[PDB]
Amino acid sequence: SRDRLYTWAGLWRSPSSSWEALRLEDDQAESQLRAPDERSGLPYQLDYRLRWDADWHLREAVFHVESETGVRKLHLLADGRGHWQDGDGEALPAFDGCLDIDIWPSPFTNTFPIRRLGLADGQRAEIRALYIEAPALEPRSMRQAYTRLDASHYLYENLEGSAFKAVLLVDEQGLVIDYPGLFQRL
Amino acid sequence: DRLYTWAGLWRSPSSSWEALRLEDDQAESQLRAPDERSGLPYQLDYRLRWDADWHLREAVFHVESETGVRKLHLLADGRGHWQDGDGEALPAFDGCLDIDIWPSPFTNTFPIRRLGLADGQRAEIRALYIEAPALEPRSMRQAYTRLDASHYLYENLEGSAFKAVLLVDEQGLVIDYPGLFQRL
Repeated sequence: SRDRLYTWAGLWRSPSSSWEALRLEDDQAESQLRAPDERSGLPYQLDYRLRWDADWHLREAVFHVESETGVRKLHLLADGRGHWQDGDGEALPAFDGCLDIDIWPSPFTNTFPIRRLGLADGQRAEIRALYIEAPALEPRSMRQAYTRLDASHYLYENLEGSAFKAVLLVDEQGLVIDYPGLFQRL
Repeated sequence: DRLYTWAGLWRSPSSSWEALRLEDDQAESQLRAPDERSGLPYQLDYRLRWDADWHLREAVFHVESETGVRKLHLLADGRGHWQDGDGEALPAFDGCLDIDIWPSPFTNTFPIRRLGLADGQRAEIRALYIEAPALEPRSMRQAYTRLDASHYLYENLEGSAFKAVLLVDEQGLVIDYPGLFQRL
């Protein structure tokens, strides 16, 4: 009654991408990510917080996305041993075996397998990642591989059929500097 | 606590999304859009307040982008005399009665509601044009023509010759800005 909402979408288009600002503590991160919906062409903002254990196993994830379609939330709990549940404590068996989350579009999440696995040069690991693509935030299990090439370079590969592969340049804490052609640290 | 910022290198076509809350004498809006040079997103929050004649009296802007936070606070007397939030006079904007914000069709409402044009009637205005994300205002010559109650011809008078026909609702709020904005 006090006010009335009016919403406008632009019809003009310009090329655009993501911008993410993250704050990192020892056992948790909080981030604000802004990016275009790649189907609709309209912007969204994703706010999220991740919390992990001493061994860099994910224990909690909270997401809040705002877009033209409305506000969507997601709350996930993980036991650090591959068992997931929602914020209501309902088990999510479809994610069994996932130890790490991978959020698109964010190169933050590549840090988890790096820090968790502690790979040596030349060592390869195949993982089951819980892949969550903004803005829809509908998680699904995804097979991935990481190979340590040297201290600052990791070979990332999709294992589900795309054959996508990339070499990540990371810093001494395992944070991505360059995700070549996809993300740059500012 | 360590701060980390990443820019995307991938590109996808994008545009503005604006959600505005309107009251009798003021509006507060949240506008998200891409920077048209950098490819990176920004968010503009703004609030406008006007008198009963639809003359702008105050405007406050807050933009967040990869370049940082930028703020702008304008005061107008409704008679074409402007000041910043600290009271310092802004002679460069002398004679402006209306603000025009890009990218927003909201601000087309001001001349429509203020001018009281008859059907077929054209008026030139001096608009204070404020383009996000930089928010560096400048006076600009524009013209409005009432075609009928629900259609106004907009003209840029600075030399582009850009013209548009705006479809508006019963309160002068833009429904269609053809090829630029659509009401959802």
